[PDB]
Amino acid sequence: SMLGDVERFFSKKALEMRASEVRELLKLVETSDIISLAGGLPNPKTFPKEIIRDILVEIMEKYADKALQYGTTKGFTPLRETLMKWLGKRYGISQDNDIMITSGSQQALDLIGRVFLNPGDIVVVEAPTYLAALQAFNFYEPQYIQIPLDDEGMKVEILEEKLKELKSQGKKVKVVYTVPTFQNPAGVTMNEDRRKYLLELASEYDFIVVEDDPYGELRYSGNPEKKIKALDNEGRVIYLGTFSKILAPGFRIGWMVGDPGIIRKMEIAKQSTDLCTNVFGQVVAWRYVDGGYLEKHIPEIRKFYKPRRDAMLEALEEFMPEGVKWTKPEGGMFIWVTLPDGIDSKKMLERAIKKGVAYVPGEAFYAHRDVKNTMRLNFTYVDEDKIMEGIKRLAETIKEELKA
Amino acid sequence: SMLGDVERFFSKKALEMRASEVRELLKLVETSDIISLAGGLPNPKTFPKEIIRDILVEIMEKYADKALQYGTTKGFTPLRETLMKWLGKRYGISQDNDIMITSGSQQALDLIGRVFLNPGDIVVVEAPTYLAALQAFNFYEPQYIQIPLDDEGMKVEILEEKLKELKSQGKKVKVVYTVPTFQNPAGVTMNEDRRKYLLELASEYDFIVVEDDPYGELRYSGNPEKKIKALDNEGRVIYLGTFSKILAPGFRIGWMVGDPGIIRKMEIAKQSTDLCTNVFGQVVAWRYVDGGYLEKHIPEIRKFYKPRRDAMLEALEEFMPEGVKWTKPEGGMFIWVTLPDGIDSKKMLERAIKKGVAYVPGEAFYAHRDVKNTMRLNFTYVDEDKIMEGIKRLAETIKEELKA
Ligand SMILES: Cc1ncc(COP(=O)(O)O)c(CN)c1O
Ligand SMILES: Cc1ncc(COP(=O)(O)O)c(CN)c1O
Ligand SMILES: Nc1ccccc1C(=O)C[C@H](N)C(=O)O
Ligand SMILES: Nc1ccccc1C(=O)C[C@H](N)C(=O)O
Ligand SMILES: O=C(O)c1cc(O)c2ccccc2n1
Ligand SMILES: O=C(O)c1cc(O)c2ccccc2n1
Repeated sequence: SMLGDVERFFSKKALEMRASEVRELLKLVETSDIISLAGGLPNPKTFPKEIIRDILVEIMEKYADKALQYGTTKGFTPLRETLMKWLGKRYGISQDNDIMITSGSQQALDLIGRVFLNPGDIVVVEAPTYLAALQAFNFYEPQYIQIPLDDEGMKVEILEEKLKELKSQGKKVKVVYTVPTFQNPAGVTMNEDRRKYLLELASEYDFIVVEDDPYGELRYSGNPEKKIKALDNEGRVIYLGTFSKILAPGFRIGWMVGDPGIIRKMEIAKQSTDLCTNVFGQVVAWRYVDGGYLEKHIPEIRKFYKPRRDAMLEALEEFMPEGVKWTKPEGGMFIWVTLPDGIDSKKMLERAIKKGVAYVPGEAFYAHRDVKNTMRLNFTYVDEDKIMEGIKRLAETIKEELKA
Repeated sequence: SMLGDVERFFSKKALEMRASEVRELLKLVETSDIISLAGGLPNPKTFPKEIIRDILVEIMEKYADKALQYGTTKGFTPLRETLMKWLGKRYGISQDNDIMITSGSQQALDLIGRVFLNPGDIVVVEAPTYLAALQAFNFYEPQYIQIPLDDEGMKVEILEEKLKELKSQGKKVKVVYTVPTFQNPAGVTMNEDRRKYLLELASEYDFIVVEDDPYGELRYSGNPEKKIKALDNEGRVIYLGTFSKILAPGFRIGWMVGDPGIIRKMEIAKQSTDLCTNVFGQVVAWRYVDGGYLEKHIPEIRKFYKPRRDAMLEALEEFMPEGVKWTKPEGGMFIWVTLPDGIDSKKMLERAIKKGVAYVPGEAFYAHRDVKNTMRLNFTYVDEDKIMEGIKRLAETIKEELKA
């Protein structure tokens, strides 16, 4: 810096901000010849570019001043209205909720931390959970409680046990943060009984549930789950969705659905961070949904990703040594791998990269960073030939790591 | 709320957030047939729509996957390169700076608070200053020092006095926030001597200067000022600009230019708030600049707003009673009026609205909310006939208020 010790100006929170040896390594990987399974990018082959083009023409013809002018903090009214109808009809979400549009789902998480979290408040997360929710929440200095997943999602029984111990210490949970369908990073889905069980606990222990669902329409097998938000008679769930995986990430449009008193506060919080989410992208999204394009396109997304998931699953089964394990997602973008014999996947990344493959080490997906033998693999955005090849290079990497 | 006392969940900061009685009133006024001079919107007649339409076609033809995919947190590289070349050539801003793209300049204000402000840190603002900068900064609990304006902008001599008193109390300013050209809300511009004086003080007292410049290209008379950032040999100025007034607000693209060490921290801070500013809009803004459209369009903006400023100034001169004073901006969107005889402009708004005109009371533009006889008038966004008739209704309101 040209100010020398520039840190002399930084806030306490800025002084704690660092980022991040592995994320920086993976940036560089993403630009080389290596087969990277490490990214969380949807495949641009799934962007509906013909529909987008017609919508932009329509906007410049009919909606130009609306698309181009400042919008309200709450969002573009027709998008808010069309989303609530879509969510009501498609998922059974109650029309008693209000809705705010956000600058992607990530912004919704920062706003949840601003609006709910005092330093020290306790936040429950899955172990693993979505890394950038931890990063959003960390600015507000929560304490975390981690609840492990299994193949049917959050072990809610362990949450009840941790809630009872917290009670015995005179403490309680403010927010339970869940990514219950095709989790990023785990791929697994919380079963129906556990969603209802979670809501019983939310009532009994008086907490808010944040249900963050980017991946739900990316279903390749099985039957649609019930949104936790659909089961929410008390108004304790805040539902987050986003256009990122179902339209394209580049518009940065998301939504938050929940109790009107919560929504009002969230609106006031957002107002000073950005004025409004980009209205042009909101107009695009409104046409995308209201003109029936969203519904028609989702089947093409699913058709595109399904074989990529299947390819990756098939290569894992054929190439991996005993007893590596992996999840078997019904949808979404990710497969989550556990290594045997206490291998540390973060240290093993060097070896993988030398063999031409990359993945994200799972450690940072844990609030307490205490699990070291996991990896997140992405099947949406590397060439399908390179999925088979990447999995083979990974499998050989693990073989070598396992000997002396 | 469905949760009863929903408050029980809110953070300390969220408990201290409230909607404004005046802003809510003004919203309702905008939807009515009153002549409102209270808004801060640019005129959609100045949005370059035919150019925007050509850019949108070109993006779908050649840049679709870039415009639609997630982008890096720092911003779209070509936009960042083009902006630095533009700011270098046009303003003489040094190429030793870095740049980050933001979701409007408003987001840059929130990021400045996150990155520099601990509770209690001292921020200097002009009196008046831009309301939503106070709102952004307020989440971080600064103490403010207010420095009055005159017709040549911040009275930097009063700043020196206040810096000396602070020093005598063993205290320091961390940030000086300035909107030095065609101020929102005052309309005035800091002269050249004061820009250099401010930088001498920044050096002597070791603070950072935030130079927030949405309005610079909206010049109607006079000669271009020197950017404070263009005089910045020490790397102490963070320069903010935005496409909102020179393209259209709806894309929500802004930029922050300053010392590389500062910009790296800001990038890390931003990452978890929104991932990236919407890339689609960043592609549009890149073509808008790089293809020469910004430069050709700026003269049309000026040509459009100039007569509107002039009509408002003529009407003020003809209709206003003795004792009323107003600024005489060389550019921008706003004229700032001061009432005689201790009239309270917030209590007078009631009477103004009954007479068919609205304005924003100046009180909220003061950190300490301690000046009550001021008003911000906008001339960009209602029509020229309505400016004359609005100023007349305002003048008659002031006359009535002056009795008995
Ligand atoms: C669980 C989770 N939540 C939120 C997000 C943020 O996505 P966006 O901001 O693009 O809506 C992601 C990334 N798609 C995610 O995986
Ligand atoms: C002084 C000032 N700074 C920042 C902004 C926010 O602008 P935007 O977020 O649209 O760049 C405005 C409104 N144009 C303003 O008047
Ligand atoms: N490359 C990305 C781009 C955008 C959003 C996420 C990613 C990811 O890396 C995966 C997961 N979203 C994460 O936090 O790790
Ligand atoms: N946050 C506000 C609330 C009310 C009135 C003004 C403001 C502002 O910050 C000025 C802005 N240019 C406007 O649009 O009025
Ligand atoms: O996105 C990130 O900022 C990121 C991603 C990772 O995979 C990490 C792994 C270990 C430590 C920090 C990490 N940070
Ligand atoms: O004096 C006020 O009550 C006042 C006036 C305003 O213009 C406001 C604008 C935005 C937010 C709060 C506000 N409060």
